[PDB]
Amino acid sequence: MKIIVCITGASGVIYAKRLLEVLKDRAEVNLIISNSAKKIIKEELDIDWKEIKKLATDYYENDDFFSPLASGSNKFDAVVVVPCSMKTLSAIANGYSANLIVRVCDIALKERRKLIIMPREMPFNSIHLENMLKLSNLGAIVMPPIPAFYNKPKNVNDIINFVVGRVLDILGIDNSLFKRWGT
Amino acid sequence: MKIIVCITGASGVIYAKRLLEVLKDRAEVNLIISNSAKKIIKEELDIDWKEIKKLATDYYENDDFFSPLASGSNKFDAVVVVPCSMKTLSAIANGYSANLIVRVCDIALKERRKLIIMPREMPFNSIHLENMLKLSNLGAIVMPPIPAFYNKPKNVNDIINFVVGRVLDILGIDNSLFKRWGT
Amino acid sequence: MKIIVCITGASGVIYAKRLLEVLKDRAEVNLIISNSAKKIIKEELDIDWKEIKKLATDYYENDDFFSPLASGSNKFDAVVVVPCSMKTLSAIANGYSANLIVRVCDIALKERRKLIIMPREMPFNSIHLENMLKLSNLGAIVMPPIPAFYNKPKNVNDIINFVVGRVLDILGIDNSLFKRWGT
Amino acid sequence: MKIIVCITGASGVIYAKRLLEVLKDRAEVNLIISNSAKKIIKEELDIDWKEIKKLATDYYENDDFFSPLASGSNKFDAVVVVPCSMKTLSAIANGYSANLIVRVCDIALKERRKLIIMPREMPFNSIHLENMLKLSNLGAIVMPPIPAFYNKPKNVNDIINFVVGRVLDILGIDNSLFKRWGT
Amino acid sequence: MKIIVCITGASGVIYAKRLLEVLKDRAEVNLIISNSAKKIIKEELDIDWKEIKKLATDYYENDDFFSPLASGSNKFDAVVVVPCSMKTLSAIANGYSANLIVRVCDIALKERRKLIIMPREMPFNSIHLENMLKLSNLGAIVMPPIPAFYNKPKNVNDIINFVVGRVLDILGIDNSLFKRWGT
Amino acid sequence: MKIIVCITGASGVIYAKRLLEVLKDRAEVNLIISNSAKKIIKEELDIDWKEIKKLATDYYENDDFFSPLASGSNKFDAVVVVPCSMKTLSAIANGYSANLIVRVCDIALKERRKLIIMPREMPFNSIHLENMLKLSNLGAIVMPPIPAFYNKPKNVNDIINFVVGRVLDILGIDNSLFKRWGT
Amino acid sequence: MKIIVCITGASGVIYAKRLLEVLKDRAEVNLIISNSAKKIIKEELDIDWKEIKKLATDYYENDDFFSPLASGSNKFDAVVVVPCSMKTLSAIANGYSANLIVRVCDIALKERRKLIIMPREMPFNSIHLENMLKLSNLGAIVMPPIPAFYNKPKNVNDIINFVVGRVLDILGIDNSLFKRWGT
Amino acid sequence: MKIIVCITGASGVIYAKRLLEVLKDRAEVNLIISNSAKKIIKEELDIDWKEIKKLATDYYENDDFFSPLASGSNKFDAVVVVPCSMKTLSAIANGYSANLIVRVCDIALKERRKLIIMPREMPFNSIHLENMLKLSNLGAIVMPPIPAFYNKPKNVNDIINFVVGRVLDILGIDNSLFKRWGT
Amino acid sequence: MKIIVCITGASGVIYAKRLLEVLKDRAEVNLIISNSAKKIIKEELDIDWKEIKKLATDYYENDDFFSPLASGSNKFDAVVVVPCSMKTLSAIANGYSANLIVRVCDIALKERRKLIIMPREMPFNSIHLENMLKLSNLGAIVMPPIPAFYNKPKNVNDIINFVVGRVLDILGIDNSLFKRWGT
Ligand SMILES: Cc1cc2nc3c(=O)[nH]c(=O)nc-3n(C[C@H](O)[C@H](O)[C@H](O)COP(=O)(O)O)c2cc1C
Ligand SMILES: Cc1cc2nc3c(=O)[nH]c(=O)nc-3n(C[C@H](O)[C@H](O)[C@H](O)COP(=O)(O)O)c2cc1C
Ligand SMILES: Cc1cc2nc3c(=O)[nH]c(=O)nc-3n(C[C@H](O)[C@H](O)[C@H](O)COP(=O)(O)O)c2cc1C
Ligand SMILES: Cc1cc2nc3c(=O)[nH]c(=O)nc-3n(C[C@H](O)[C@H](O)[C@H](O)COP(=O)(O)O)c2cc1C
Ligand SMILES: Cc1cc2nc3c(=O)[nH]c(=O)nc-3n(C[C@H](O)[C@H](O)[C@H](O)COP(=O)(O)O)c2cc1C
Ligand SMILES: Cc1cc2nc3c(=O)[nH]c(=O)nc-3n(C[C@H](O)[C@H](O)[C@H](O)COP(=O)(O)O)c2cc1C
Ligand SMILES: Cc1cc2nc3c(=O)[nH]c(=O)nc-3n(C[C@H](O)[C@H](O)[C@H](O)COP(=O)(O)O)c2cc1C
Ligand SMILES: Cc1cc2nc3c(=O)[nH]c(=O)nc-3n(C[C@H](O)[C@H](O)[C@H](O)COP(=O)(O)O)c2cc1C
Ligand SMILES: Cc1cc2nc3c(=O)[nH]c(=O)nc-3n(C[C@H](O)[C@H](O)[C@H](O)COP(=O)(O)O)c2cc1C
Repeated sequence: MKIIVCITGASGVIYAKRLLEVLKDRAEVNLIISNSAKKIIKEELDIDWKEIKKLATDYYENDDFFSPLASGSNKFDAVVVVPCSMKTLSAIANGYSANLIVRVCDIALKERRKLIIMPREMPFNSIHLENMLKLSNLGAIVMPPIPAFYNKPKNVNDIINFVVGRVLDILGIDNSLFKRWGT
Repeated sequence: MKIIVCITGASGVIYAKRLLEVLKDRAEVNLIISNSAKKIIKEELDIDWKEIKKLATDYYENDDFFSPLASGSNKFDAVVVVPCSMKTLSAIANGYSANLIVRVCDIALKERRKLIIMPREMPFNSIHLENMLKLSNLGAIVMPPIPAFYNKPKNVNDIINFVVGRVLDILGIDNSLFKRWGT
Repeated sequence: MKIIVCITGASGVIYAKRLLEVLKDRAEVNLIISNSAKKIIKEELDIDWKEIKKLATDYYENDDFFSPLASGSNKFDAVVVVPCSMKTLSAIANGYSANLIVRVCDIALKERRKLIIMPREMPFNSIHLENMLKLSNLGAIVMPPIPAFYNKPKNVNDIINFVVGRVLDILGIDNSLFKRWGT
Repeated sequence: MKIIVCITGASGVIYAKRLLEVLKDRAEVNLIISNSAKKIIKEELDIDWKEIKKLATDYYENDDFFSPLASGSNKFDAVVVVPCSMKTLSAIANGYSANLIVRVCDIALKERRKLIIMPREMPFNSIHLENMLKLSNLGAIVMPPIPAFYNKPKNVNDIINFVVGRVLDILGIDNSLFKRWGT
Repeated sequence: MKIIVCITGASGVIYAKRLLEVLKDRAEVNLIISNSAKKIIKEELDIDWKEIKKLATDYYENDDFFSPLASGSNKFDAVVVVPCSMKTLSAIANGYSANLIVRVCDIALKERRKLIIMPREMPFNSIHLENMLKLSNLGAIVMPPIPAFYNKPKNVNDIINFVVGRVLDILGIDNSLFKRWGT
Repeated sequence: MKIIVCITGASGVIYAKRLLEVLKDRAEVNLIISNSAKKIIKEELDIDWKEIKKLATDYYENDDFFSPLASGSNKFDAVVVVPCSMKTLSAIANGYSANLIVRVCDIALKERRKLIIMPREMPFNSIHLENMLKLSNLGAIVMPPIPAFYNKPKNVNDIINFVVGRVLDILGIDNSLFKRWGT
Repeated sequence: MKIIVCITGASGVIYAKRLLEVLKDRAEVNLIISNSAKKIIKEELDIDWKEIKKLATDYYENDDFFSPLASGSNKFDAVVVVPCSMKTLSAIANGYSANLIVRVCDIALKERRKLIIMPREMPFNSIHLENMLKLSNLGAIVMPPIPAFYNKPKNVNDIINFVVGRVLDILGIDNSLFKRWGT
Repeated sequence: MKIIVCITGASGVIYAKRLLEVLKDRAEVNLIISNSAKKIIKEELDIDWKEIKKLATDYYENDDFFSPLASGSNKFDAVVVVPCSMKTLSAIANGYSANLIVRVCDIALKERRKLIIMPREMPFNSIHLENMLKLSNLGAIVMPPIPAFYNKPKNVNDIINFVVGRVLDILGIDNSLFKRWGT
Repeated sequence: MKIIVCITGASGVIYAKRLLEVLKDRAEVNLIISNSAKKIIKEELDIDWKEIKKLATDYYENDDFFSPLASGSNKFDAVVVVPCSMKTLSAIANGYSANLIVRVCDIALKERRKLIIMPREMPFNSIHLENMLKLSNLGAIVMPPIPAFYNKPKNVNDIINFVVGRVLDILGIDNSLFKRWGT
């Protein structure tokens, strides 16, 4: 399974870090990190962004349009935008593929490949909601990171693993990352 | 400030508990708890629902339409639906005021009083998103509990206090519940 | 009163200069100037852009996302985009917060803070008009600089002071910058 | 070139006066002045409205439906509504041809003749914007008088000549009324 | 508090009379009465319309566009159209400010001032309902005079005072004009 | 059968004259003639408008809102607007009942009585077509006078009788005014 | 000027006959006649359809897709569908180019050439009106044959010449076929 | 894999010929050729249409509704309409299953089977674009034959093989028909 | 004839090269090449981008907003975006004039000058199709490079000359670049 993981400049890049490590030995992972996300990884995770780069089977710069990912002639199974900034949510919904992340999302939509986006914002305004609705109407899986608590998390890590486990659920990847509802 | 806190049957009732206690001595709080939320409080917080009832200046049953809240002739400043189930999100968006919670939301909209809803679901489908968009277009503040991490939470409690602090921000209530972006 | 003044690359930056000086001692003013507007200030006002920078209580670069303004956790009262380019009008209407100006407009909309935009173009096409209509429908005050003449302006300065006085009117700031209709 | 100039009751009738005199010897000009505009000409230009009447090759009263203009069987090249009141903008957008001005605009639309409207209002509300969008979508040129300043106006007259020069530009009439962008 | 009371030609002008007298010493009231409403006041209240004129701090004729109210440069707090004819409901919804009443409603919408309309008709058709929906979507308070009976009215006067008390409620004016729901 | 015949200022008032005389002894006919139609009757039929007035069982001035027709409490079976000007088509579609004709059309729609309109214009623009579509969607019978020729008309009179016969067909009135398709 | 005249199966083919003869020596006319129109020409004009065929510079069968007209690579100035059946109005509006007539209309729309349609039906339903509105919105000239009477027609021929003269007006062809409004 | 290949009357039937031969020994292919496409195969490929018929595992006439394909009770995996005429694009988008091709497309949509359409036209008008948008919104893969050149085609054959290879890509059929982007 | 040729980063820049050379001595050509297109010219045409620069009467950098083209006060006859990337298609449709190419397209739309766009993508998704539909609805000529084969191309060059000949057709430029349908 070939999964494109796209990190954009919004709070909660810890979700992307955890997803990348639970995917390490279970899927071919291509990684793209926007310039804004590089600064957020540094600020929120107190590690340099290149530390995230090594958890993927391949990495491409967000401005490297000569990447093989930038064409529908090349194939992949799924895209995960985690977290998804409001800027990138807008670009995906309107087709403004000015970087590699939005280009591979636009490719996923035209080639009918699975597209998961995790918009992180609070509150949402009507522009965010309409951009999400449009993409959901086109078959994208709109999945803002909204933890539940029926698994009774004991720490931050339990919350992160719930969100990531649900992402793997949507990807069709079996996991036991969280205590499910039936316990 | 008179605030109506409405707890519906969705995961994350811990947000409602924390909001009620930080509001205890700062606002007149009226509380409504749906039957489904009573079971979720018991399951997720391992306390009986009547323990939540005592944190409010007033309580009304979700089926008590003779409550003073059930009429626009009586006044309040804000409604907070936390967490907001998809069922109640649907009812508010379509005006199906079959219980007291949806009735006071419908009152808030016709009387132009502040309405905050916190829909808790993951992923969202297009029905959820359109119901949220409609309500946001009418002036409701659509605020799913989506924690950020730039405050670097050290525990579950730091995550809950971020979400609740943002709710107080929207209510216009000064608080220091979380480390803000400028630190 | 904390007002964010955003200057974008469209003709009529003299409006922004006049607004900044009548606001100098009456409000806490944060200023953002886009790169395009820096060139227009130089071309139309024959002064370097840093001369405008000093009229504000604070300045932030349009690419400084680490500015405190870039988060809803921090507070302000109003945003004024003067003048508003068609590019920035598009970005605000579609949520493409790729710079600090659009990000604080998007924040204003989600946090329900006052947003004033002054699109400067002639003629308008249907894309401009639909972008303005959408934002007006969301509660933004869409205010292209369209001077009136019932005050009988004697010079360019009287025209600029009419437009700026109307902006202060919308902000709720008492002023006598122009001869009102009742004279 | 036969141009219908329609003056309605909104501020800025000086634009109509200047347009009429630069058109004097370059086009066959038919003029209509609404009753409200007659009062505004008097108040803003301190001249009687009949002084404007003499600058046209023909004049018709706004209630003279027996005018030849009131039928599509008769021909013209363009209509200019300057300035355009919000009332007349509404009437044109909804087809309420209760006077000669709106009737010749409705004729222009059905006969596919050029229609220019210059709505003068500040701010615009959503009703104005939707009425303009509808007309722009039908091929009308929606042109609120929004002066630019890259020509560095030295006086009110330079501002008026910029707006009027742009109107002549849209009409296809060569002019040197303003210093263009390339200088 | 400066309130514009606008009486249009629909049945139920008794509501406007009662509102004007309960507002007499509690707000600065400007009054406009349409020609049709003058005849309805005479027919339904068996008093000459000038008897209503004296209950206001100021009066303006519906055709007096030189009134200070006819410009956004002048300020007011709220407009109440009571009762609102279907003709005037249409004009407000479509922006056809052909008289002073609709002009001050259009001003209220562009200046974001409170607008209350009380359309009186039975039944409503789809044109009425869409005109009301549009205005409600723009933030107007659409308030047809629909008395309730939980206050157990003993006479016509109790019904009129309920409707008027609710109008004062929306205006933010404290009153005891009716027995509220909580009794 | 009580039929309201409304003549508005558009070409083809001969249709209204012929309809009124074929209805003379077969239905109770109430007649309203707009001021514009009075001039068109004079110009196109070379007879004074009062000659048309005598063919009806009752006549009311277009500004006589005290007419019994102006209330839904009074009853009628059908309204025929023949011919229908574009101005009146607009007013009916938008609910702008500023005269008795549009008021009785609006009454017909709310009371669910039969409404026939015969818009006379050529070509139609998109505003006309949308106004007709809206009214047709509400159940009005939109019937521009478009003669057919399968009856092989020998003179103008045969064309007028075809159009009028079709109107009687829609009214449910048996007639032999034209040679039907089956001959 | 190269004009495509398309006759479809609706009443009023006399309009097409008259248009073809007034165009004989003033434009290059290509003619297409549908099978249904061939029967209507015979029934309504009591002449064989081949009599109409000779009035054109070229004729093509409605099923001859190898005609040069059937490609946008070949050029023409205008299409006139007279009369336009409801079936063909539907096909044009929905793009169902199953014959040569609809194909050249679809070509006219993609190549931005003038398209005139004359739908003949009475009354219209909402399907007709929406099909006309869509085409008018795309720039087609929607022109049902609706004669006026201000020219005071003395016979059927005067009515036919009014309609045809208006068609030539829209085509930009000078004519004196009817007494215009200014007489 | 059972694939229905449908050839309609538009230029570029060479794409259908090439697709049929690369599919010969890799899938069960059912073929339908419209009458118009039979003429285009003859004109553009200078071979009789029956030469194309032999490349399929089964053939059915476009009017043979007794074909097993004409019912959803029978199964297939994918439909490819190559090339897709504007007429057939319209019929599919509107559900006008008047032949076997459109019927199996309508079946594919109701049974949720893969539907690929390749509309061939240049330019497109708004009717084409809306018909494509509607079908794309329903899950059809809208794929006009638009060759790329990053594979550096050396001849017409390289262009045809790129388009066909992309079709096989969408079908999930591995192929090396073109030099992919990563070379 | 002044034509703006805009090359954006999509496959098929050979179309732009061929169009520029057939336009060399027949029109005043202004050229803009985006940074992405510069790389694609190098990769697909194996020539440096400056080789394309010399075929135009003028060249401007895509970031040179001080170019005379960047203002509506300066005039041109037509814009051709060939090829049009999905990113630039999005920007034009939404008005995001962040570079000179989109700015001159936005100018073309407001000044009602001819705009031709040639989006190159396969397949299209619903975002592409809606962006094209919107622009086509505004009067842009949406012309993806979709070659036909009725001219029986013998080589790649014949395909390129068909597409370019059709572009000249839309521009109103006589050419014999391809064998037309009538041969
Ligand atoms: C510390 C920080 C946190 C941010 N958090 C968010 C966020 O949570 N949601 C959001 O939409 N934007 C957020 N932003 C702003 C975005 O980073 C900004 O819009 C940026 O342009 C996104 O670009 P990208 O999608 O290419 O990463 C944040 C910015 C900073 C500096
Ligand atoms: C343990 C549990 C957790 C649930 N969590 C959610 C949830 O997170 N979001 C949601 O929409 N519904 C959730 N539901 C289902 C809702 O409770 C259900 O739709 C209910 O009818 C809501 O009614 P109420 O809004 O009146 O409380 C949950 C149900 C259970 C038993
Ligand atoms: C001298 C000059 C004047 C301009 N005037 C306008 C204008 O009046 N309206 C507009 O929409 N764009 C105008 N532009 C183009 C914008 O500056 C351009 O779209 C830019 O990208 C806007 O970016 P910004 O909003 O970040 O400032 C002008 C450009 C120049 C060089
Ligand atoms: C002094 C004065 C200035 C006005 N200015 C405007 C204006 O700038 N914009 C506007 O929409 N209406 C304005 N109005 C109100 C309009 O004149 C009013 O709506 C009138 O009915 C327009 O009618 P008309 O379009 O037939 O001229 C103004 C009125 C007055 C008395
Ligand atoms: C006695 C009487 C009662 C009326 N009642 C109503 C009414 O209740 N609702 C309504 O929409 N129109 C009613 N009308 C008709 C309106 O007065 C008419 O449409 C008028 O043009 C409204 O104009 P205005 O809004 O400027 O007052 C009534 C008319 C009369 C004579
Ligand atoms: C001689 C003459 C003929 C007219 N013919 C038409 C017409 O055929 N269609 C139309 O919409 N307006 C026509 N008009 C204009 C209308 O009369 C005008 O819009 C008027 O305001 C209609 O008002 P009413 O509907 O109250 O009669 C004509 C005007 C004149 C003077
Ligand atoms: C005598 C006769 C008259 C007709 N008149 C009309 C008409 O006036 N309007 C219409 O829409 N259809 C009319 N029809 C039906 C159309 O001819 C029918 O829908 C036909 O399929 C149109 O096909 P065409 O557009 O290819 O000519 C008439 C049919 C007949 C036999
Ligand atoms: C030589 C020729 C080429 C054609 N090319 C096209 C084309 O490229 N696109 C199109 O929409 N129609 C084209 N047509 C017209 C269609 O064949 C026509 O609309 C036909 O009815 C389609 O029917 P079908 O889809 O059942 O094959 C062409 C016609 C001919 C004769
Ligand atoms: C080799 C190559 C080929 C590309 N082909 C296309 C294409 O055919 N269609 C498309 O939409 N984008 C294509 N792209 C991606 C665009 O270049 C990218 O979205 C870019 O940002 C467009 O920017 P521009 O419009 O300013 O040139 C291609 C990229 C590369 C590297």
